[PDB]
Amino acid sequence: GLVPHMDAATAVELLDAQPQVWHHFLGYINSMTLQCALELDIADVIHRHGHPIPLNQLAAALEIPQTKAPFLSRLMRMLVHLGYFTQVITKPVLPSYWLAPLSRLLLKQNPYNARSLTFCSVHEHLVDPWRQMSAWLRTGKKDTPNAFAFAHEGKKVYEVCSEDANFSQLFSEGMAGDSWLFSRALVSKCRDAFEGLSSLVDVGGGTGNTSKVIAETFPNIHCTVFDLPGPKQTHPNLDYESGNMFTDEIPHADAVLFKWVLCDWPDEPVLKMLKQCKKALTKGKLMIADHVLDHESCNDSNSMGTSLILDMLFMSFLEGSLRTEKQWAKLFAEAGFKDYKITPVGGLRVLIEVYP
Amino acid sequence: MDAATAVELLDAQPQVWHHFLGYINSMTLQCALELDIADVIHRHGHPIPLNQLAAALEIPQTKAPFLSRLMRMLVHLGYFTQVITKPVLPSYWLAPLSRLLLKQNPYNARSLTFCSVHEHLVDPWRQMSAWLRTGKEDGKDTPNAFAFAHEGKKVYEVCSEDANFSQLFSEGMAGDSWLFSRALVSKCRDAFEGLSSLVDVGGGTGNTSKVIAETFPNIHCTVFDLPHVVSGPKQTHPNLDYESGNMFTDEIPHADAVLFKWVLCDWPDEPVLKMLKQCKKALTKKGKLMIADHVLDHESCNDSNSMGTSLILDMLFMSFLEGSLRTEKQWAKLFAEAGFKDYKITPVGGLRVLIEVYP
Ligand SMILES: COc1cc(/C=C/CO)ccc1O
Ligand SMILES: COc1cc(/C=C/CO)ccc1O
Repeated sequence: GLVPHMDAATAVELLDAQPQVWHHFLGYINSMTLQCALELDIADVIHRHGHPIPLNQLAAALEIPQTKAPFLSRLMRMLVHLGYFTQVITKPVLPSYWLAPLSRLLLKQNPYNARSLTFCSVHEHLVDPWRQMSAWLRTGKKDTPNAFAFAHEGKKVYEVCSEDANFSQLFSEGMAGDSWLFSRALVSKCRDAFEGLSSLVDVGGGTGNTSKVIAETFPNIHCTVFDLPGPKQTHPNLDYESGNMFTDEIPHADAVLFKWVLCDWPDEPVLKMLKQCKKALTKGKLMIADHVLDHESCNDSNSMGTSLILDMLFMSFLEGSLRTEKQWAKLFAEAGFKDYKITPVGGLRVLIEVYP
Repeated sequence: MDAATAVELLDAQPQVWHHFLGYINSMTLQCALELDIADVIHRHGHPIPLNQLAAALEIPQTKAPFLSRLMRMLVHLGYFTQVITKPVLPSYWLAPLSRLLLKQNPYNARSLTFCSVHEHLVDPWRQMSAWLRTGKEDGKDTPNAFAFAHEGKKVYEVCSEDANFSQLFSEGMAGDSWLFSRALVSKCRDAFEGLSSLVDVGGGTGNTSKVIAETFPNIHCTVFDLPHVVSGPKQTHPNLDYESGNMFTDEIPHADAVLFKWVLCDWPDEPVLKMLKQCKKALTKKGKLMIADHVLDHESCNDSNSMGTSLILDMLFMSFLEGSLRTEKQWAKLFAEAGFKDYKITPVGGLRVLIEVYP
């Protein structure tokens, strides 16, 4: 507890390095300010106004008392920096706010909005286990598959979802929203990968957002969503079968699609399932719509940072990871597949076609 | 919606993901500190293989693959490096940023990190929207979300109840002052010319005043802070001493210069103005006011990265303190209302500047 040389140049360098560290450890402030913006329906209230909205009118619409309007102003300034909104001053300080392009992803009226995924991701269920991550890392085989289970009395995310209907709904809605956008990019960027197919099984396809878009875009593909037992998407060439992809036989088709599924699981069950696909597809192909971590299409620093953040998220609450091409290729080889082709799609993700 | 628009939106989505997953940065860095990774690697003295690192951290070899993934994250963040040994089994070393993580360095950021990610500071954010919607007519309002989420208790009261949390905060401030003061006396040497005395209001355990006193032998430095803050180990020097009191309600010691380093940002305009008026009167009984703090819109912190961090601090302070990061306009207004006649801003670093304010 008692009190403990450096030249000025070094002191200044280190002083100027500190804010990078502050920015990292205060990262949760981004999470929480964005959540507030969603709780308050800020984007929707601004959109509804129809043109830039003055701070006082924004506060009134948000049921924020005028005494607290200066705090709202500061929250808005944060959200403007993050890229969601713009601000201007038309009175010679009352700003007026409008929408920036990134706010398209916040608007309730857009079926691709990220609201539910945001609420899910910042939920106590997903944040809290991180305070036991170090203890979990230090636990030998009191062990659990991940930090999430470690902090939930041994319960994996599937079990917690069955107990927490709200949390479960958020997760489901978040996946559906992503599928809305991803599928549309997929059928455009990878049109060639669907040519010549007459059937496809969408493993883990849920309410059918991915298959709906595939069926609409390629009218000769009979799509079957295969998943564990709201209303599901309707289309004449879209149907549904129930089953466990690990223990039940996957429906036969010209292509087996895994969209954001294999990343949830470790090598041993994935390999076992891939081998079963190998036996079944012999002759069709595997279609994996997921992350290839080191791929050229997502190798910029910002993209890599977000990929690694996802790898950490997945490490904490799922049983998988974001695999590199080398890791994928090793799984394909051991599963008996002979060839593969990667086509970039977007959103940190690609299509891998795998041939048996 | 056409394909081009769908792809554009798909490629924009990870920006939002990165925002809402910001707490992952907070928690992975906290893990690195809990596990003492920087010091373990430093003690090893050369790059350390993954298996040896797991052993050194008391992580079972069975969980080494998870450690590898945590390290990959931390390497991206810039704390560590992976030293390539072959054209698998990664070896890890230290990056320059890790200097701020090492326990042996008096300027390390460990305590501030632990303080900042603590439940006390994170949890009130889950009530921020409710607090923003609370009016002053139900008896439920509080000065900030922190108090709203702590049964009305401000951070000062929670610190008085939570000795560990309090110690983290104080150590955090001291570490920053160690660096900031050394930058201050170099980049703003002329600001100290001609002074015979200085009072460091909120100067804590004396890291700022110690450096001033050593660098400028004519300046008698007095740290003025709360009794409990100045009753323990602190910097000592023959021209440095400590006086105790409350800056809001007790008379601030007389000096040629009154210094506020990262203090006025904690408080709103009404008490700050009152205090500045008291200083104006004292400094013309001419002395000067010295404010070492953020000027939000200063050129030295205008880059996107710096502004992002400044706004994050502005949010942090909104949640648990009663202040903000002021713009030049806001500062200038305070100085005018307090009766000062001139000012000069000189950049120091760490998002902050020195404002000299003259009566
Ligand atoms: C629950 O939060 C998230 C989950 C995923 C999961 C993708 C595939 O299982 C991706 C991003 C998130 O923010
Ligand atoms: C408790 O966490 C923090 C507090 C401050 C306070 C500075 C002046 O009062 C600055 C940065 C932090 O991370």
